[PDB]
Amino acid sequence: AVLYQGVNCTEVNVFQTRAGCLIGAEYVNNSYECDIPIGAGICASYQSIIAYTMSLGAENSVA
Amino acid sequence: YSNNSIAIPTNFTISVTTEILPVSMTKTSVDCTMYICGDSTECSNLLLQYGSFCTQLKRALTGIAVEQDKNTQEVFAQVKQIYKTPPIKYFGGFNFSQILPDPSKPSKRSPIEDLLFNKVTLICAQKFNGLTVLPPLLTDEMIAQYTSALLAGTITSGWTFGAGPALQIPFPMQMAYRFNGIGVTQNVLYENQKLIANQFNSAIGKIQDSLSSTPSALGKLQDVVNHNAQALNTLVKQLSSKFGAISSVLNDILSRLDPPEAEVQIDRLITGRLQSLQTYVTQQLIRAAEIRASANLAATKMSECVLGQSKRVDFCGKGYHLMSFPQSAPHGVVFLHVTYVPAQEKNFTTAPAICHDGKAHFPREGVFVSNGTHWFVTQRNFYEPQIITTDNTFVSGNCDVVIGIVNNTVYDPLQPELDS
Amino acid sequence: FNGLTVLPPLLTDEMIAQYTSALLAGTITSGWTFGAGPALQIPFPMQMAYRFNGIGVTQNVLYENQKLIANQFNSAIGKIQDSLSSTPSALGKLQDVV
Amino acid sequence: YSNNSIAIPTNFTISVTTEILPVSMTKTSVDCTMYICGDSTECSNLLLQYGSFCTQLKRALTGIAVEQDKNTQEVFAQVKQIYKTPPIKYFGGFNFSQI
Amino acid sequence: QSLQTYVTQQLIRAAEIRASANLAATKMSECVLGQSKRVDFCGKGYHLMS
Ligand SMILES: *[C@@H]1O[C@H](CO)[C@@H](O[C@@H]2O[C@H](CO)[C@@H](O)[C@H](O)[C@H]2NC(C)=O)[C@H](O)[C@H]1NC(C)=O
Ligand SMILES: *[C@@H]1O[C@H](CO)[C@@H](O[C@@H]2O[C@H](CO)[C@@H](O)[C@H](O)[C@H]2NC(C)=O)[C@H](O)[C@H]1NC(C)=O
Ligand SMILES: *[C@@H]1O[C@H](CO)[C@@H](O[C@@H]2O[C@H](CO)[C@@H](O)[C@H](O)[C@H]2NC(C)=O)[C@H](O)[C@H]1NC(C)=O
Ligand SMILES: *[C@@H]1O[C@H](CO)[C@@H](O[C@@H]2O[C@H](CO)[C@@H](O)[C@H](O)[C@H]2NC(C)=O)[C@H](O)[C@H]1NC(C)=O
Ligand SMILES: *[C@@H]1O[C@H](CO)[C@@H](O[C@@H]2O[C@H](CO)[C@@H](O)[C@H](O)[C@H]2NC(C)=O)[C@H](O)[C@H]1NC(C)=O
Ligand SMILES: *[C@@H]1O[C@H](CO)[C@@H](O[C@@H]2O[C@H](CO)[C@@H](O)[C@H](O)[C@H]2NC(C)=O)[C@H](O)[C@H]1NC(C)=O
Ligand SMILES: *[C@@H]1O[C@H](CO)[C@@H](O[C@@H]2O[C@H](CO)[C@@H](O)[C@H](O)[C@H]2NC(C)=O)[C@H](O)[C@H]1NC(C)=O
Ligand SMILES: *[C@@H]1O[C@H](CO)[C@@H](O)[C@H](O)[C@H]1NC(C)=O
Ligand SMILES: *[C@@H]1O[C@H](CO)[C@@H](O)[C@H](O)[C@H]1NC(C)=O
Repeated sequence: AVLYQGVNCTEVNVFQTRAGCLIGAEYVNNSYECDIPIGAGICASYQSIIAYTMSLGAENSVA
Repeated sequence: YSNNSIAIPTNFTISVTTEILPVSMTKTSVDCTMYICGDSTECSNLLLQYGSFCTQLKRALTGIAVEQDKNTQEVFAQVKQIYKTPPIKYFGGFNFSQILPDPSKPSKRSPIEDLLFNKVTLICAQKFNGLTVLPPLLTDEMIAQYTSALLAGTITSGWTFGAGPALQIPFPMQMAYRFNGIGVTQNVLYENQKLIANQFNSAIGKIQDSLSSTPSALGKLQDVVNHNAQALNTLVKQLSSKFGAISSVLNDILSRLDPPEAEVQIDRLITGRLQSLQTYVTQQLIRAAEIRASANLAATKMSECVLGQSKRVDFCGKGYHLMSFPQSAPHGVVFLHVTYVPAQEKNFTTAPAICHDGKAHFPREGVFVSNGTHWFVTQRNFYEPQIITTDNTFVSGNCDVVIGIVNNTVYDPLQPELDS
Repeated sequence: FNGLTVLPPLLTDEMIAQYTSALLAGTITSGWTFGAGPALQIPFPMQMAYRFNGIGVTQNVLYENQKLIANQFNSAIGKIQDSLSSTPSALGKLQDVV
Repeated sequence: YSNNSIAIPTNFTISVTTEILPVSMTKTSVDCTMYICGDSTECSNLLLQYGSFCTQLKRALTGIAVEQDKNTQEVFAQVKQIYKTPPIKYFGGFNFSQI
Repeated sequence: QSLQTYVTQQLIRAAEIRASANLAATKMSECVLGQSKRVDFCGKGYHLMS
């Protein structure tokens, strides 16, 4: 996948992130651990190549 | 100073102080060819002669960029489970609204965090010449979430969540544990709970007001921002220097002269800009090393003062440490240290041991004091007179070895029991 | 000669010595209390007993052997000056800086 | 090392040791033009073409100079009360004349 | 170039001295203003004072 840094996606599977324009990866609403950091909370991984928002950790409500 | 006199406190004060620590600087990246030469191709061919300088600069900047993210992750991401505070915000009178997240704000930040965010504060020119800034891996919302998780964990479970599974504990009992930590018995807190809670709330309010009313409190983070911006501005401004050539713009030299002398002019420009880039890289490396040291200190402080109670003097605030709270700030962290300070001391007359029936009695955990006619045993950090019995004193030897022994009677708690 | 100057320090040696003397007086007269709040006086043998308890030894050990401990401390304080004076490499770091 | 045996100390020794730590170095300042060119005007005119190198050097040296004072203040200035020893220098047999 | 070399050397030595000064400040805070339980931080043996 190719990331054009600091470029709006209209000046070049197309995704628009705060870091830049991402080509070749599909955005997924699911959250996982960060595998390949991209930036601005966005990480990419191979499962095709997917891009997602990293999960801080497992939720736990202490009683 | 004297040699049979002691001073014992009779009251206390809960004090909250602030500590600001930078963590990470701005991640930056450079383009050697575009900065040095630009759109010209002859300049690139001439620059290719100098070797692998641009590769070295790019590698160093990449190393610094990844180190910044490593620093932030080390400082904040210390708990892999995020905790949530219970819906009913009652903790036995302690009132944490000024540090808990505010649902009303869209950013979900505490009022103190919001104040810190607001109190810390040409780009196209830097961007257009081959200099770029990279966004941080962790957004501000994630940092706030991490801090909220840490604070909820330290509120609901004490220090137990830092060394294993989180075990719940009522907040007054946790305060009693932390009071026992510094040598004060639990009954003091269990009898002055209301006063302690009122003092804590007043201290928190004063912290917010003091942070709001002083502009120089956050000098370190502002210094970091100013240093980065000024270094970038100087690097940009270096492009306008002639450096011994005839013109500071490459296009005019290319379109005005013949190649045999244009090569000399571009040689001068190339060497000048290479020197500027090397100087910038070296300064960035040194500043990155200093910031890494600060980040390691911040991580140690978070591990020791927040996730537990520290016995080290002045490490987690002035006075006897009680606990701490973390808050996020642009490019750094702010610690609120809650500590215990004695006050309202009083004179007393003291002796090292008590002689009774030819036996010397020494205190178990306290100290012998005298109000002028009678002798008592008290704690060292709080005045609480008690009758001298065999429970709080132990016997060792006779009365002649020690210096300064004082006659007195030692009550026997079993004496009325067997007598009756 | 050539445009280089050395600037005087903000703290003169006398005021640094004054700071050290203040610290010594505080730690002698009030133990560790003065560092965590108001200074509370305490007889020195009692402070020694407190510091002996701090390491896991009861107070009677200090109280019954006060003269011996005082003599040992005085002997060590006497020895340290000769140790510093008789060895030229003891002060290597500061001289290295200079 | 044994099976059911220990060694218990029976007597003690008070030990005093030294530790030397540098705190601050010498604050120094430089003049870029005077050092590089002296009183020559042509050399200064040529030096003006290089830009803002001298400003960077001055800024770095000033930062070091202020950092030295910050180091000394952090190390020593830790009490805001100037305590005084009592006139009678008796502390139960302990002798502090050497310090 | 001579001046730049001198300045860079001064910067590195200043960083070293700053680290040493921070260590000295920590030692003064912990060993002098109180009793330290850390091993070999304030001298060989069981710490009494400084
Ligand atoms: C101790 O008892 C409490 C009940 O008050 C338990 O809390 C509940 O635990 C279950 C099991 O995971 C959760 O589904 C509930 O949501 C919890 N209640 C609340 C209000 O959070 C707690 O798990 C028990 N702890 C142990 C170790 O048994
Ligand atoms: C210990 O100090 C607290 C406050 O520092 C004292 O409580 C104050 O008492 C006065 C008179 O009763 C009130 O006007 C104040 O409002 C109280 N302060 C607070 C914060 O509630 C307390 O009396 C002191 N205890 C002793 C034994 O002197
Ligand atoms: C906890 O602290 C907050 C903030 O000091 C208190 O909120 C104040 O409540 C009064 C009365 O309801 C309002 O007039 C103020 O405007 C509130 N302050 C803010 C900043 O909103 C709160 O009452 C305290 N206790 C509880 C239980 O929330
Ligand atoms: C020193 O403290 C003791 C203990 O409280 C005082 O003894 C009591 O004093 C009160 C009033 O002075 C009397 O009502 C009690 O009957 C006394 N108790 C006993 C067992 O005698 C003593 O008076 C205090 N001394 C001074 C000078 O204040
Ligand atoms: C503490 O009490 C002891 C025992 O009552 C005192 O020792 C006696 O002192 C008198 C007068 O000096 C002598 O005549 C006795 O021979 C002593 N008896 C013993 C067993 O030594 C001692 O003097 C008292 N100390 C103070 C300071 O009053
Ligand atoms: C513990 O060690 C000290 C010295 O480190 C011993 O003190 C010496 O004792 C001998 C025998 O009485 C004397 O001749 C010396 O003059 C003493 N030295 C000092 C400095 O006072 C002490 O005796 C030892 N403890 C025991 C129980 O033997
Ligand atoms: C404390 O130590 C000092 C110095 O170690 C002692 O002063 C010495 O006293 C003797 C006898 O009067 C002289 O011969 C020495 O010249 C003195 N030394 C110095 C450096 O002046 C002192 O006696 C010791 N004790 C007290 C109580 O001060
Ligand atoms: C205690 O102090 C007084 C005066 O401060 C002094 O005269 C006396 O000798 C001291 N005690 C001892 C045992 O020396
Ligand atoms: C004592 O040592 C022997 C072998 O050296 C070992 O078998 C035995 O278990 C030890 N004693 C105890 C109580 O374990």
